[PDB]
Amino acid sequence: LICVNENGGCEQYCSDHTGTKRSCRCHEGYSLLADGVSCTPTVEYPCGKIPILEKRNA
Amino acid sequence: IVGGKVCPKGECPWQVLLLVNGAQLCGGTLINTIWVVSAAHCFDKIKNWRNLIAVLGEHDLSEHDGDEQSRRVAQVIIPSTYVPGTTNHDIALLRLHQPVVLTDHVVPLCLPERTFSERTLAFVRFSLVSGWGQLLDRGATALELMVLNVPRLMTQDCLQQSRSPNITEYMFCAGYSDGSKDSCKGDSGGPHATHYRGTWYLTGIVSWGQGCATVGHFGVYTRVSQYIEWLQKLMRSEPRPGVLLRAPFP
Ligand SMILES: O=C(NCc1cccc(-n2ncc(-c3cc4cnccc4[nH]3)c2O)c1)Nc1c(F)cccc1F
Ligand SMILES: [Ca+2]
Ligand SMILES: [Cl-]
Repeated sequence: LICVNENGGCEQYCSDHTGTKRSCRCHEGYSLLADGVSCTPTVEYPCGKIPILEKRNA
Repeated sequence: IVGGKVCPKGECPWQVLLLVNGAQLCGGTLINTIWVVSAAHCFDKIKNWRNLIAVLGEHDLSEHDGDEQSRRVAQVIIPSTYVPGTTNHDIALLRLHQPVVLTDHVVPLCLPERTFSERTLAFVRFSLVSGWGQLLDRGATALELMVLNVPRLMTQDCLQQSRSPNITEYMFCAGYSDGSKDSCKGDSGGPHATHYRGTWYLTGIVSWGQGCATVGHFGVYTRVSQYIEWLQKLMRSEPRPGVLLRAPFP
C-alpha cells in the first residue's frame, strides 16, 4: 500500500515507510483501531465532527 | 454567501465571527481551543489592535441565546510574504486571550496534514463555505449563518473557464461561473471545509476576488495546504508582546 493511492486505505493520515510498509495515523482526540486504518474519537468534542449530527445518528 | 442556505444552528460549529468595535469584520475558523485561522486582508486597516473580538457559537446575530463565546484576540500572525491590499498569501493565525470551551455549538475543524490534504482532500469535489457576508452583490449581510456547497477547480481549468490578480499556487478556485452562487464580502476569512470519511477538514479560506457571484468568475480561496507547517510551528511558539506579528514564510 501507498499513501498516494486511496489514502493508503487510511481513514485519516498516512505515512510511507521503507519497504512495502505504511502506517496510518489519527489526529489528536482520536485513536487508531486494530485494523490499522480506522480512527475513533477519544474525547467528547473531537475536531471535524458535528455533535448534534453525531447524536442524531447515535 | 450568495445562493446558499441557512446553516442549521450548531452544524457549522467551527465558524468564527470577528468583530472590531462591535462591528462585523470577517469570518474565521476555529482549529483548536485557542487558535483561529482567518484571512490576512481582514487586518489591513486595523487601527486599534486591542479591540478585536472573536465569537464562537454564533448563529443569529439578532439575538443572544447563551451558546455564544467571546474572546479577545491576543495575537494576529501574518506571513512575511503577504502584502496588504493584495491576494497572495491571504492567511492569518489568531491566538485567543483565553481558550473557548468546547460544546455542542463550539468545535474545532481539523487542520489536516499537508500530505493528506494534497493527496486526498484536494480531490474531493465539493466543500462547504460559510459566513454572515452579503447575500447578494451590493446587498445586505446575513443575520443567520449561511452555508454553500461549492466545487473545486484545478487552476488550469479555472483559468480556462474564466472570462486582475493571478491565481497562484497559494490559491484555488471554487464555485460557479453562472453568477448564482459564491462567497462574498463579509465572508472573508471563513472556512472552506472538506469532508472525508466522516470528518471535516480545513482546506481553504475565503479570500477575495471579482466582485461576488460575478458571471464568468469563480471564488478564490487560500490554499491552506501550503501553510500547514507554518501554522503548526506558530502554534508551538510562545506569544509575543504586541498583537500583530509578521512571521517568516515559509
Ligand atoms: O482595506 C483593506 N482591508 C480591509 C478589509 C477588512 C475586512 C474586509 C475587507 N473586504 N473588502 C472587500 C472584501 C471582499 C470582497 C470579496 C469577494 N468575494 C469573496 C470575498 C470577498 N471579500 C473584504 O473582505 C477589507 N485592504 C486594502 C489595502 F490594504 C490596500 C488597498 C486596498 C485594500 F482593500
Ligand atoms: Ca446569537
Ligand atoms: Cl499592540
